[PDB]
Formats: sequence, structure tokens, C-alpha cells
Amino acid sequence: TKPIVFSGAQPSGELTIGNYMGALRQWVNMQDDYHCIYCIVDQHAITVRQDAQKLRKATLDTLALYLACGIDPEKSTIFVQSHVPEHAQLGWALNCYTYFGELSRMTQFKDKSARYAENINAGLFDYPVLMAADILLYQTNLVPVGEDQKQHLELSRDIAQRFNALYGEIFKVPEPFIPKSGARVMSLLEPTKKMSKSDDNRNNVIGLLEDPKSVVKKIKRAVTDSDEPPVVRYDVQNKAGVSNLLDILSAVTGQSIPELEKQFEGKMYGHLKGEVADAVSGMLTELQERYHRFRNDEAFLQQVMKDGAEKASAHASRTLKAVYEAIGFVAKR
Amino acid sequence: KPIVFSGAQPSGELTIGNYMGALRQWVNMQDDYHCIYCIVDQHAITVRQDAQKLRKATLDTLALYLACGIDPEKSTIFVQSHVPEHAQLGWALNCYTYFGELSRMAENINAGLFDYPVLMAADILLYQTNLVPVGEDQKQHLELSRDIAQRFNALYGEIFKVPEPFIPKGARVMSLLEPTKKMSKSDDNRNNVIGLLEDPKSVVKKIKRAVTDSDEPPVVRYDVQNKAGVSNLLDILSAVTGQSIPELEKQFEGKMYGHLKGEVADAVSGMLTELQERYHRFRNDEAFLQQVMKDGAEKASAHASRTLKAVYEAIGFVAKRHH
Ligand SMILES: CC(=O)NCc1cc(Oc2ccc(-n3c(=O)n(C4CCNCC4)c4ncnc(N)c43)cc2)c(O)cc1F
Ligand SMILES: Nc1ncnc2c1ncn2[C@@H]1O[C@H](COP(=O)(O)OC(=O)[C@@H](N)Cc2c[nH]c3ccccc23)[C@@H](O)[C@H]1O
Ligand SMILES: O=c1[nH]c2cc(Cl)ccc2o1
Repeated sequence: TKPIVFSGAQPSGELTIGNYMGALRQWVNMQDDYHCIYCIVDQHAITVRQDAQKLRKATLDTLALYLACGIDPEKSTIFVQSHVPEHAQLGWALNCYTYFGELSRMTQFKDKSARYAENINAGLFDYPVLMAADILLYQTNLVPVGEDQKQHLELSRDIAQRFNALYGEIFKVPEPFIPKSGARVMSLLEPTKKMSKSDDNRNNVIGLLEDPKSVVKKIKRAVTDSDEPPVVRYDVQNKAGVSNLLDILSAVTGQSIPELEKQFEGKMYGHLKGEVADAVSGMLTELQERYHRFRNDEAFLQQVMKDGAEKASAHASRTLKAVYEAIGFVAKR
Repeated sequence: KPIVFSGAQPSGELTIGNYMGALRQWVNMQDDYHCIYCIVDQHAITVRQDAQKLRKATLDTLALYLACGIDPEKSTIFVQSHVPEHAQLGWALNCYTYFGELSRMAENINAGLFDYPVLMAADILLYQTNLVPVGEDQKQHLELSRDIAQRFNALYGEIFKVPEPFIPKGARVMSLLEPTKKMSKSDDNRNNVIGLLEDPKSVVKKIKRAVTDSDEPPVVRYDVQNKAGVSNLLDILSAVTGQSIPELEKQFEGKMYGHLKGEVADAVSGMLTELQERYHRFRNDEAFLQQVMKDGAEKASAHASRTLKAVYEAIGFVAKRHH
């Protein structure tokens, strides 16, 4: 049987080129090599207050966007998190094997709390435990994520090991799969800040479903540096904006930064931004064309959701039963 | 009928205080209310404990509740973990609970110890519960559940019933060696308690050590301030036999505390022997217990699923596509 890949994305905000390069791109390329399972994590999304109509539409938007990226429901399992109760069941049980301090130290909880001081809720704090349940339910070997999720993956490993050490080989210990390019795409006007799918300043982001012409304008206005002469060279410390642009370009074209640096020898930021906008505009145009054929076919989205929840449930129920037997619950009839 | 939700913790043997002071009265209220008894194994694991003892204690608790008279045809009795909706609603309600609310209820406590008040709130709100017979140590938990229900309702409509404490109490069973303290199932000093499974020799021994007073002559008279131990023995005897405190005071005129203790032990063990016979009959019948759990979980999930669906609809989740 193939090793198992699991990963998820929130139906909140609007997925960006950052979400694509750090995660979805890898999701698509691993579908034959591994047994892949991809999740729309609507239970995680509501740790930030959502409008109910927005959340429903965004869940379906996200599903269609997975399909548009090339996630293939005949190859991978695609499902909505709340459709599989085992996620919440194992999440509760794993609370009891997770320490308070492991959660309080989390960068995401601290960043999100500062952004939403009016809604610092227990779900936001408990977020990593539910994520660990997401992963461990499927005997997951590889978890393809961006860099910002490293700390959460590491906790899920610590939980798997702690539980296994008491109870036996109940969980696989997952490993992160973080790309060499595009693991942390940066904001266009603030290249020291991760690109956000919920930025108040849209000029910082390249949304997957955004008008390509709007994206191309945003690329040209991306901040660079004062170097004289202007030089296309990778240096995150001193040339954050140029470096981020090179990263996006490498991640879309598959070309190395060394290659790109040589290609831009004797050129300046106009050539750099012209190729970035060309490559990204082409990607988004093709993506969006596939997207609408999937997004407006409710019967197909309904079918994918149904089959996917059924496949996931068969795996998740097996793991949960072993977990419940190990901790000592009377098994359900 | 109003819906009553009670959570029965697997670990810890029930005492005569638990039985005469509450369960016995709830047993005769099963036609007045729609009573739900949830054996809360998911709450139990906030404290690390041996797995096989937890399984046994889950079944022990079920058989004892049956033995005390909970009627699975009249009331709903089930194991918490058998109903996924509890964890499902718990997660959702996490997202409507302030971190500060849980902190106001360190780095090495597990997250379940910190988060179980939200699971409690989900346990109650799942069943459109009207009444909850909390202990005094759970009043803040109930009040959080009410706060969560009102917060959610104010956002989404009247999805949840706002639960109320069960106010009325009602027999007074105090610790045998410390009569100012109530008899508690969780007491480490097992000599303060009489468990429902204790044999007549154990009851005699614990009653004989029960603290009395130095009155001379010894006088069997009710006085909680000045004669707490003798008063506790009198309350226990009256709770078992139904005889009034004045009647017992007349019955023990000119008698010593050894006489009183002898009758207390005899009365307590008489009451316990009928309960113990039923306990062991139920406990050793695997199929009966399995049927009770299967039926109870089916009844509970049927109600819980209706609430969860409404909650999920209010939040905006895409509804599940069943096969
Ligand atoms: C007596 C009664 O029926 N009360 C109502 C009621 C009880 C329910 O069951 C539980 C079980 C355990 C707790 N609980 C709980 O009450 N505590 C402490 C015990 C000492 N005093 C402060 C509160 C807990 N500590 C750790 N883990 C827990 N799970 C704790 C809390 C609740 C329950 O799940 C729902 C419910 F409505
Ligand atoms: N600017 C960026 N550059 C590169 N990668 C980025 C950027 N911003 C985000 N990412 C990555 O996108 C994925 C989805 O992010 P979400 O916020 O939806 O989603 C998250 O951040 C997860 N908690 C969702 C989740 C829930 N359970 C899981 C289990 C396994 C893996 C993932 C999950 C992630 O891989 C994230 O690292
Ligand atoms: O990960 C988690 N935490 C949780 C807390 C409750 Cl109350 C229920 C399910 C959960 O899953």
C-alpha cells in the first residue's frame, strides 16, 4: 500500500499564490506517487469569525479551486472536514495528551490573537490539537505545507510519539513536506511579512481567483530596493522584494534562482517584473478557466464531497477505534 | 416534559450519600422529566488513568445506575463517547468561548483539563436541556454553558435552550470521621465514606469508628452544632428507614452510641443488600449491558443530531452528503 499524504486548507479568506506555491502545487504533484488525502478544514476556518453565507460559499470555492489546480478525485480523497466526525472526536481525545504550554507558545495563536483581540477564542487556542487529529487519523506519512505550519506539524509529531509510547503503534509519525521554492511567499508591499489570504490591503496579495489584469498591476507596484544600479540578485536581508519576486518566478516556471539570476544579468526590475507578471498572469488565466467549469457544476461538487467523505470515513473510523480501544473506552456497538 | 441532563463520572464508587441524597430521588422522577444520564468517559480522560480500569469503571457505573433504579425504558442512559455529536459540538462551541472564560475557571496541565468546560457545555446544549443538577463545584461551569448558549442564540436565533440549575435538594450524609464535611465519592480517606458495594462487615467497622461526642451521659439527640457525629448517624438512619428524627430520638432514649451505631450499620446494610444483588445481576450480564448502551446511544444520537444539524446550518457549514 502507498504511503499516505494528508493536507488541508481553510475555506476563509481567498487563497493566494502563497497558498498555491507552499501547498497546493505540491498536493497536485504527489497524487500518483503517494496515496493523497486533501481536506477543506471548515472547522479550523471558524476559529476566526465567519459570515455564515461567506463560509458556505468559500467551502465550495475552495473545493472547486482544488479541482482547478489539478487535484483529481479519481486519484486523491477530497473532503470537507466537518463531514467526518472522527476529526472532532480524536481532537478531543488528543487534548488530553497535549500540554497547555505547547499550545500557548504557538506563533499562529499569538499572531491571530493580536489581529483579533475581540475574538480570542478557545478554538483558536486549541487549533493545533484539531490539526494533529486531522493528520493522525489517516496514518499519514507526509504533510505538504508551507513554512508557517512547521510549528504545528512538529507538535503533531510530538503528540503521535507521546501517545504511541504509552499505547503502541497507533499512529504513524508524520513528516513535513515543505518546498524549496515558495514555502513562504511574501507580501508585495511589505516583503518582510508573509503573504496573507485575509490581508486588509489587497495590494499585498495575488489571489488565485483575482482578475489577472489586477494582479499584473500589483506586481509592477511591488516594492523593490534602492540599489544603484538596480540588480536582480537573491538576498532576503537586503533585497526582500526582489528576492520574493525571484521566488515567485522560480516557483511558477520551475527555474532555479541561479538560472534566473543569470537570465537577468544586465537587466533591471522592469525585466524582472515583466516576466513575473507574464508567468503569473498565464497561470491564473488557465486556473480560473478550469475553476468556473468546476465551480458552477453543483452536481459534480456534491458527488466529490460525498465520495470523499466516504473514503476518509473508512480510514478515520479505523484509527479512532484503535485510539478508543487503547485509552480504555467501552467500544460502541 | 422538561429535559434533565446528568453526567455520571465513571471513576469513583458511589456512596450512600450519592444514593440517598440524590439518585434515589431522581429515580422517582423519571416520569416527571425526560432524564438523560451520560456516562462521561470523555471527561474522565482529562486525568491520566489505566485504560482497562476505565473500561471496567464505565461498565461498573452503568450497572450501578441500573441497580439504583434508573429505567432505560423511561430515561436515556448511554456512554458519552458512543455519541460523536458531543465532541463535534464541543469543537464548534470552542470557537464561541473566550480563552479568558476558560482561564478564569500551568504549562504542564493537559489541554483537556483546560478545555473540558466547553465539552460540558456541549453535553448539555446538545439535548435542548432545561435542567442540570450540578454539584456546588460545577456552578461556574453551568453558568458558562448558559453564557455560550445566549451568545450563540443572539448571533443565530434560538438554536439552544438556556439551561437552568436544578435548585431543590435531599438527605444529609456527612463524613464519618469528619462530620462537618459532606460524604464525597472522591474522598481519599475511604473511612469517611460508605460505598454502595461495601459488605456488612465493612459497614459495621466504618460505623463503629464514626466520631460521636463526649456527652455524659451519652444522649442520642439531634444537634448539628454540638453533636455533629451523633446527628449524622441519626440522619443516615432516618434516610434509610424513613423514621423521623423525633421518632428515633424517642427510640434511643436511655441508649448509648453503641446501640445507635448497631442499628445504623444494620439499616445501611439492609438497604445495600437489595442494591448489591441487582448490581451483580446486571453487571455480570454482558448482553443486557450491551443492549442498554446500544439503545441509549441510538436515542441520544437521534436528539443530538437534530441540534448539531441546526448548529452546523447556523454556522454555515456545507451539509454532509450521506451515502
Ligand atoms: C452532577 C452532574 O450531573 N453535573 C452535570 C454535568 C456533569 C457532566 O460531567 C462532567 C464530568 C467531569 C467534569 N469535571 C469537573 O467538574 N471537574 C472539576 C472537579 C472538581 N471541582 C471543579 C471541577 C473536572 N476536572 C477535570 N476533568 C473534568 N472532566 C472535570 C465536568 C462535568 C457533564 O459532562 C455535563 C453535565 F451537565
Ligand atoms: N504566504 C504563504 N506562502 C506559502 N505557503 C503559505 C502561505 N500562506 C499560507 N501558506 C500555506 O498554505 C496552506 C494552507 O493555509 P491555510 O491558512 O488555509 O491552512 C493552514 O494554515 C492549516 N492549518 C490548515 C490545516 C488544518 N489541518 C491540517 C492538517 C495538515 C495540513 C494542514 C492543515 C498551508 O500549508 C500554509 O502553510
Ligand atoms: O481538537 C479538539 N479540541 C476539542 C474540544 C472539544 Cl470540547 C471538542 C472537540 C475538540 O477537538
